[PDB]
Amino acid sequence: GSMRILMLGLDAAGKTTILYKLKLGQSVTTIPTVGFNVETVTYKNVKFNVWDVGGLDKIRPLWRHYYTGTQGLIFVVDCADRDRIDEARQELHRIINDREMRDAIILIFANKQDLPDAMKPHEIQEKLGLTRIRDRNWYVQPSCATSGDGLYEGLTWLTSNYN
Amino acid sequence: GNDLTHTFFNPDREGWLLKLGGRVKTWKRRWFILTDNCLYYFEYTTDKEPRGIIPLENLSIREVEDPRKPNCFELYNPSHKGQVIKACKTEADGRVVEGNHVVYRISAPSPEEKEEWMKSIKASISRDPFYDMLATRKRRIAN
Ligand SMILES: Nc1nc2c(ncn2[C@@H]2O[C@H](COP(=O)(O)OP(=O)(O)OP(=O)(O)O)[C@@H](O)[C@H]2O)c(=O)[nH]1
Ligand SMILES: O=P(O)(O)O[C@H]1[C@H](O)[C@@H](OP(=O)(O)O)[C@H](OP(=O)(O)O)[C@@H](OP(=O)(O)O)[C@H]1O
Ligand SMILES: [K+]
Ligand SMILES: [Mg+2]
Repeated sequence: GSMRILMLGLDAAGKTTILYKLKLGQSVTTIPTVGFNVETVTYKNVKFNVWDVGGLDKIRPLWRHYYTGTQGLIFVVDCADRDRIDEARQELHRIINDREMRDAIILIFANKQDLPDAMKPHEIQEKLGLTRIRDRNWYVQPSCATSGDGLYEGLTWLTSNYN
Repeated sequence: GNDLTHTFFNPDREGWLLKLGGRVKTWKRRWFILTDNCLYYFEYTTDKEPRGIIPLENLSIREVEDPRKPNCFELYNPSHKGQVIKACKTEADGRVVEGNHVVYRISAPSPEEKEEWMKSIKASISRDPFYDMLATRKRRIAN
């Protein structure tokens, strides 16, 4: 099996940490991504070609560049960052409403669940305005990228739902 | 298409260069834009999306002599000789794919512009052990 994945989200959400936890089986100390990282990960008979694009302000107008061919979107959110959750919501909907992204299944990593008072999956579902969207295939997976909690579960969802 | 040009606003340097291909060693005239630690290149100045993107992570610059093109330099990784440089380029259908380069050989139209580009690119390299860490760990388990 094969799946092209685009992984997006605000800067500091946990995207690169997730990528290399999956690719290298270990939590690494990251630095902000100036462009992108790309890795192919084999998981339970599916090869995921994962494009992790930098989430800094200045880079976001370039996100659209990476849409073509995307079969699954992974959108990573920092669940402890209530100051920027509405910003994350705005970005997510811009992505999924794009003509090139209409067919993509949507995995949300509700990341940093280890942190005190971090938003739970049900809160993330509300705050990202996913409840309205009833014509798309989406799922909110709680995760802690640094321990690995929830990551395999997310990849399992992608395989189960990709048609 | 999409106009992505806010990405390239107020760059460090821009200009026309000739560049050598990766696997297929052909020369192409490209408009380059250096900004925010990335080297972008385009087919035409009127393009609103890049042909190629080269994140400037732990790369170095060397002057080289070329038998046919003048004012040449190469982008390369000094720590991992022979290893593919991270980059992406756009295929005919618009799909972004990984680059195949172990070096980027580039020709400038004058020695002055060569010097300008080398100085600018060197100043814009993101240097950090993180990149070497990733390459080393990846290579240890690659199958
Ligand atoms: N507490 C906690 N910190 C995390 C978790 N996941 C990632 N981080 C940390 O959050 C910071 C940013 O993580 P990155 O993976 O670099 O975030 P990013 O989305 O790649 O950011 P950009 O490269 O700018 O797009 C790092 O210091 C990570 O160690 C998590 O689950 N819990
Ligand atoms: O145009 P033709 O003669 O077919 O050869 C192409 C161009 O040189 C491409 O440059 P550009 O992308 O500027 O059009 C290059 O991609 P790079 O941009 O990665 O250098 C390709 O490298 P390989 O795909 O490595 O062969 C090469 O096959
Ligand atoms: K594209
Ligand atoms: Mg990153």
